[PDB]
Amino acid sequence: SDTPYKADLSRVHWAGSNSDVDIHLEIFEGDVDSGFMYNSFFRGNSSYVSVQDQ
Amino acid sequence: SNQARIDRMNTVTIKGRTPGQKLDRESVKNDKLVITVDTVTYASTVMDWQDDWT
Repeated sequence: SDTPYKADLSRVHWAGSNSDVDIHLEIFEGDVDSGFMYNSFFRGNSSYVSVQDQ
Repeated sequence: SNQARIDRMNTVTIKGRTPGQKLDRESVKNDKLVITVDTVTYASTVMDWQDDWT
């Protein structure tokens, strides 16, 4: 099963002895997730009165 | 001749691997088919000359 080099591998971007701690770099395109959009439907379904400044 | 032949073959499988491990091998299989011709089919009729002339 194991290749004859399993214990003596040179693994880049694995830290510490035994080379098993992961310190790789993340890749980030720019995607962002947020809540969904909505628009009101009931604005013409009422009688309207304005009392601004009075 | 009096025979015909056709060949058959099997398929393969997939596996997974992790760093440091070796790769396994697999064996394919095959067979054959044969068909033969045996019997003749016929129909026959016979008539006599004296009946033919009358």
